[PDB]
Amino acid sequence: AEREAMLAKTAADNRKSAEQVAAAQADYEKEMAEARAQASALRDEARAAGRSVVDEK
Amino acid sequence: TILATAVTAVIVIALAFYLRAKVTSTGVPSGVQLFWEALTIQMRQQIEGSIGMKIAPFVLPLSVTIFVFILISNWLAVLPLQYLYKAPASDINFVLALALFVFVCYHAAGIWRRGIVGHPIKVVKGHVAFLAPINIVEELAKPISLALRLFGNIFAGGILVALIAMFPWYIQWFPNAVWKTFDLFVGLIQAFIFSLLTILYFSQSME
Repeated sequence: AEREAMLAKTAADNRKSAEQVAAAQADYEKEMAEARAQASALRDEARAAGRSVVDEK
Repeated sequence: TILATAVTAVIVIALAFYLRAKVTSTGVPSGVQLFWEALTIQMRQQIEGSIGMKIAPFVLPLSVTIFVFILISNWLAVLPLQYLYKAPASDINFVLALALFVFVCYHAAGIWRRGIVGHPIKVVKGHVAFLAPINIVEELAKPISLALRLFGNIFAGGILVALIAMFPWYIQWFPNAVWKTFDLFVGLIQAFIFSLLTILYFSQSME
């Protein structure tokens, strides 16, 4: 049962290693996409407020 | 014959002692570990193929101890004790004891499974109701088959060794060598046969 548990752990851990590396790449690029979306939303919110003070002046 | 049984008993007990000392599930296994594991996984796959481990687990230790016991007996018979040792199965008592115990074991396990009032009639009716009176003879033949087969073959081996001894030594060494060479093989094969028919009789006794 323990030699079976070594094969089960080795196969599960290798499969999870590939899954966890894929998740490391996906989490980093997803956080950069959220940061880029927030940056362009703050930059466009600044331009919209700037256009509002322009037409108010 | 008792001492001839005792020497193989202490050999198997020493091998169990060696396994108890040497066993590792994380590290590299020793020769005795690979032997015990190869025999246990073979008998385990055999019993799983017919009855399933969950229904009759109690047969596995019996099968493996029968196999190691009679196998080491036959292999020990080969060692050059001819001049005190002789194979123990050559005595009717040894094989009678083994076969009678295995018979009572599987029959009591069947009775325990189906019930004392239920299992005899189910066994007699067997696979086909038309064969019930033949089923009686088959059930009676099972222990006689095991005992007489094992006794006959190993007794034949002992008698053949004693007969070959009649030759002069320069002649004697050649038939003795050939006979013991193939005697190792036939003893191993018959150990396998005995344990396997034990397993299969357990299986069909369960259903």
